[PDB]
Amino acid sequence: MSEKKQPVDEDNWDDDNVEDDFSNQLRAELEKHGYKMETS
Amino acid sequence: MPYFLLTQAVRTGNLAKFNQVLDQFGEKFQADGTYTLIIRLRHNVIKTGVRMISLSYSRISLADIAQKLQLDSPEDAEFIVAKAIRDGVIEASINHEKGYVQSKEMIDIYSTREPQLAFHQRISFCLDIHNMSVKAMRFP
Amino acid sequence: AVQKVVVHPLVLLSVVDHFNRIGKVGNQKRVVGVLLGSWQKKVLDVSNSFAVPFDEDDKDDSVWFLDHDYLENMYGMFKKVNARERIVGWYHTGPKLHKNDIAINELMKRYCPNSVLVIIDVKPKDLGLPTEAYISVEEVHDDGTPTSKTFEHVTSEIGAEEAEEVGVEHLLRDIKDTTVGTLSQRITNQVHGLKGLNSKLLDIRSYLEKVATGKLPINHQIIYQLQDVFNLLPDVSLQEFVKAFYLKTNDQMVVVYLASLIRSVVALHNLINNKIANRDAEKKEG
Amino acid sequence: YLMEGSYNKVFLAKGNIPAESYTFFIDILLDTIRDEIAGCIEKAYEKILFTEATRILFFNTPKKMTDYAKKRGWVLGPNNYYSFASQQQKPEDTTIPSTELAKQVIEYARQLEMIV
Amino acid sequence: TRPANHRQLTFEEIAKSAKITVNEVELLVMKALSVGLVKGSIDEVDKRVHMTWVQPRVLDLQQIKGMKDRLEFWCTDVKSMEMLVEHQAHDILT
Repeated sequence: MSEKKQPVDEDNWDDDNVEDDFSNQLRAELEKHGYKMETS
Repeated sequence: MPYFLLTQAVRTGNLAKFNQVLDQFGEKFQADGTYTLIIRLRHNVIKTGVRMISLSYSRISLADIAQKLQLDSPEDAEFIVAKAIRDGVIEASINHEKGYVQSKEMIDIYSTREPQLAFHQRISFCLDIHNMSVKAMRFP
Repeated sequence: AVQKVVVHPLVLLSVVDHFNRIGKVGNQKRVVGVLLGSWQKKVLDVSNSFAVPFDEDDKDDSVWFLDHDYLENMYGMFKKVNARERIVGWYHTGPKLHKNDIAINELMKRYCPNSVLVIIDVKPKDLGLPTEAYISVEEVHDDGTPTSKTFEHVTSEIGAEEAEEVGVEHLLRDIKDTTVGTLSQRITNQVHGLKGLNSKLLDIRSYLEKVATGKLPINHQIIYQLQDVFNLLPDVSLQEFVKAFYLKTNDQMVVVYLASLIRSVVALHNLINNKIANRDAEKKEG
Repeated sequence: YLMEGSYNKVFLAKGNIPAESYTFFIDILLDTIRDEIAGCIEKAYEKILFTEATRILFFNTPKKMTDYAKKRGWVLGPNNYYSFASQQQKPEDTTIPSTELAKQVIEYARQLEMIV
Repeated sequence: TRPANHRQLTFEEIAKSAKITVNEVELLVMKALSVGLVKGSIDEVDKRVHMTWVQPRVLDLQQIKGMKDRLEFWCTDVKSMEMLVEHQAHDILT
């Protein structure tokens, strides 16, 4: 404005929530998905 | 950035993930004076985990649920659910013999009550848009 | 047989104004005239009418007499000026018929095969749609008693064609017309509960009164049967009426959404075009 | 521990407090927790075994559980307990909410007439 | 006779009143279905009997008193709720 308080101090986002779920969980993932095969 | 990692670990159901962020990133929260939430948010993390597990599992064992949420003991497994029922978090009925926890899915009341409560805000807001448009329209 | 009747305001007025004729000379009783109807289908229609002098002695309280020659001449004049019009029955202003009115129909039944009698009300009071319509039939009875003639109710409605709507709507100059979509449905919404209540309340006071006084019969037969029919419906959930809830609300779902859909469009055209026509038109003037 | 809630974790922390002078306060904290055992156990649990509830009430065979057999009521069964009947009061609610369902629409239509 | 409805019956009730075998209660009730005094459908999986409608016959003095009480019960209720409907709609009419 700049008056008063402030001088004192589809889209891809909806799916980017789920991507954030993929970031902290199960990586992507390829390698682990391929490593779980020979474990048992 | 530190704050964003905070909410990132908050929406998750892992409790240890949440306790790490306060340790590493608390130094920034000191400056904001935002520690007032960090004590009371734990209640919301445990309530989130139990909500997930409630809808995502038909029947869950109270002893086996503690390992995933690092609940650590059998006794608090009854406590979280006790207050969950007390606050209306989960409608499941629990039997203590072993014990076990079973859950049921009830509906059909549903769109009776919830949409009309929203409509009360929707329509009132739309007629307010009409009043605010008439007000600025009558000036000429 | 006959289902419903249609009575125009013109002929109705023709009863009322004759009530002003005999009003000044008085005295007792009620206006009695012969009705002129028009029959184009099973639905009945009335256009005009003609009054007839009638007097009821009191001694002789069941004595009734009409003018037949005058009836012939006046109906002949109306048949002369209008070939379509003919007598469908008779009429009186009531307000409530008397037991003697059963034979009055039997007289003129030589003129018309089925003569429908129409009560009217000259002084509007209660309880709703005016006048009345009765048809003369014989339902016998399950008792085997000699045949009793009781008049049966025929639903009446006020109507018109073209020119008769003109004067009627023109002379009022009182209340808004109609107006459909806003004040036509809500006012009648309260009319539904109000006219439902007072009808039910006067008649339900009658039901409690009939067993104390008015016996016999009264009750029986017609009373108890319809009584159980009234006890046929409680009428609510359980069960499925519970399930009509969310689909009624769900019928409101799309309606609220369409509402809010066009509400923003109204604000769109109005605010956009007006704010432009406000500041951009004022800046050129000053 | 009160968002957990506790109950038991607080009972482990209530043994060791420096404190000081918190004795007079932790007795009040005691009673105000113990009635919450009774309030928060049901609704809603199907049943709980005898000695299992005796593990939370502590003592040995207290008269507090007899006073709870009065206050709750609720049920007292042999070597067990019951939430009957049933879970409780069985809300439907059938035609009771249809009154306010009509009532809400009354003033809702009024808001439609205020536009008009 | 039952205040009901709650109009659903049971095979044991007809088996006790009619003192007949369960296999004959079929033609029993179905005869009345053909006559038309009652339209109630029969549950033959649980042998239960579900009555519908009713056949009114005569009346009793006690039944007239119960009648006018249950009857006026209707007018008081509908008048009280109707006046609420006009209560909220009174100020917007004038």
